This record gives sequence, C-alpha cells and structure tokens, in this order.
Amino acid sequence: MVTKEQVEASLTSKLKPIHLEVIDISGGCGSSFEVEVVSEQFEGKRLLERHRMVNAALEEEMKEIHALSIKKAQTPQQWKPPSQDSATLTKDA
Repeated sequence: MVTKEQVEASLTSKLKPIHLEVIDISGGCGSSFEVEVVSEQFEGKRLLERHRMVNAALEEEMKEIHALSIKKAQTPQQWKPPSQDSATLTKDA
C-alpha cells in the first residue's frame, strides 16, 4: 500500500526531476503505476538495462505499490527537440 503522492516525490528523488509521469492505472492510490521516464539512465543505453536501471531505484517502490510499469524509457537524444506529441495527431502536428 502506497500513495501516488509520495511516488511523485519519491521517483523525482531517486531517479531525478527530469521527466517522470506516473499514473495509477490499476487501483486507486497505491497501486500499479504507469511511469513515463525520460532520464539520463537511458542515454545511449540499452533498453533492457534501461528498465533494469530505473527499477533499480524504483524496486523498493515497487515492493510497496502493486506494480510499476515503465511504459517509456527514453532520453533527450532520441526524444530530441520535441516533435513527438505533435506527431501523435492529437493536434494533427
């Protein structure tokens, strides 16, 4: 059992305030959060180590919550200058 509110500040601390967006898509408060991370732990890194690195700092977190899904493990080098949300077609471009 956890709160997403502490998850908010927790990931920001252990992973650093780069790009974190976790959202309980399971229960209400405590439960399996879907995180979107863009941090330097994915920088020219291999996707597998990418997840294994984020959850390293979030594994303790995962033990207290129901689950933590890193839906996105990306760095500003592939993220590059923002041109992804545009091409989501949520505003055409």
